[PDB]
Amino acid sequence: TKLLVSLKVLVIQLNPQIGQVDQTIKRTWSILDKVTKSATYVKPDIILFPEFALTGYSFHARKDILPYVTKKDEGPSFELAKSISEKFQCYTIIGYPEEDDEQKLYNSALVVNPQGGQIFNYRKTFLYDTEMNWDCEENPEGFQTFPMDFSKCAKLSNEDSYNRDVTLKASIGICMDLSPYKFMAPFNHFEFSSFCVDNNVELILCPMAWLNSTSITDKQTLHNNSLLEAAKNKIAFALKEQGLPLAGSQGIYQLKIGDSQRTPRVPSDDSTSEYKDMDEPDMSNVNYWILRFFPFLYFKLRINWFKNSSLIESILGKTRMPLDHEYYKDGKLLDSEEVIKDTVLEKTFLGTSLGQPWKFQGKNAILVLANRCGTEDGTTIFAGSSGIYKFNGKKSLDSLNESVELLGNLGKGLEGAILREVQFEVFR
Repeated sequence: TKLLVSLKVLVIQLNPQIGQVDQTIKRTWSILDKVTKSATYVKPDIILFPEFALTGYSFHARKDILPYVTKKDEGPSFELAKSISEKFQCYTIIGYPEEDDEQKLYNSALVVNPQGGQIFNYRKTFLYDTEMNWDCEENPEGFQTFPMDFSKCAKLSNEDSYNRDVTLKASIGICMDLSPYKFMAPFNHFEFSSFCVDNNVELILCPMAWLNSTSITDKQTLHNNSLLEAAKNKIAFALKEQGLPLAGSQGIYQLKIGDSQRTPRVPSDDSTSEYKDMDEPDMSNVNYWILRFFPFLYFKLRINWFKNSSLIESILGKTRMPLDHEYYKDGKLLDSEEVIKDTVLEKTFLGTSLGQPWKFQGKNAILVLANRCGTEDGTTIFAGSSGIYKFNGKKSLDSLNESVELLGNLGKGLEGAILREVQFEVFR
C-alpha cells in the first residue's frame, strides 16, 4: 500500500554565541515572526534547529557549559521549543546541552509534539573534539529511531487531498554522527546513513555545527602559539573582507519561505570551499554531506557487487555499533544452526543488502539539515548552508547524482530560515 506524504518543513539557521542565550532567543522570535509574514508562508509541520542552537558550541571547560546545561524537560531550549510547538501546532527539534539526574553531560536534541510535550530526546552518538573539553558522554543507546505522528499529511495516490494521518519513522543525527567514528573508522562504513537504510528511516533530521574548510583544525597549529596567532589572522581577514565582525553575521535574516528555488548541482572544486558569498551555500560541504549518505545514492557498481557476492562477509560481519563505543557496555555470526532473522536481511553495507544490490532502490527519504553559521574563538568558521534534500531511489558521488533532490539551501554565513513543501511516498 503506497501512501503519498506532503510535509511542510521549516529550518532555522542561527549564529549563537556563548552568553547570548536571551538575545538569541529574542532573534529567534524575530525570525519566526518574519516567516509568518512572508507572502508564500504556510504553517510548518516540523521545525528543526541546529546543534546547540541557543547556547553556542565552542565550550573549553566543563565549568563553562554548566551554566547552560538543562534537563531534557527543563530550561530555555525546552521552553522555546514548547512555545513554538504550541504556536505553530508542529513538531520542534532543537539542539541543546543536556544534564541528567546522574549529573552526566550530553550533546542532545529534544523533540516536542504539537501538544507541547516531549516525545523523544536524542543524544549525540559520535563525539567531536570539542565535546571532550567538557567530558560529554556518548549516546549509550547509539543511533536511534522514533515515530512521529503527523496528522493531515498523507493520502492515497487516487485521493486529491492530504487528509490522512501518517506515522513516519524518524531518526536524528548530530554533526559528527555523519563522520566516520572518531575520524579513524573506514570511510566506506557510513555508520549513520547505513543505520537509516537498515532501519528504513523515512525522515532524517540533522542539527549541525558543521565547519567550513577554511577553519583551523591542525593539532600542531593549535598547540603552537606563534603558529596559532598567525593562523587566526588568516581568518580575521576573510571576515573583514565580507564586511562582517569576527563573530559573523547576526540579526540580518535570509528568508526563503514557500518558494521552490532548487540548489544548483555543482561539483566540488577549489573555489566552492572558500568563505565568500554569504547568501550562497557551501557546496563543498553540501557535496560532502551528500557523500556521507552514500547508501541512499544510486551507484552503478552495486550490480557487480551483488552478483559476485563481494559484501556478504561485510554485511554479516557488520555490527550495530563500533566495538569500543558506549553502546557495548550493556548490549551484545554464523553459519551455525541458527536461522537468518529478518533484521539480518535488512542489514546493508555500502547500500547493498543480502537480497538486493541497492536496498533503498524504489524508496523515498527526506533529509533535513540544520547547520549553524558564524564564527567562534576566531578559529572555527561554521559552514551554515542549512537545507532540505530528498532521496528518490530512482535508477557521481556528489550533487550531480540525480538520485538526490536538492530542494533548497540557505546561505553559508547568514542567519535565517528556509521553508519547503516536501512531497514523497512511504509504504504501509
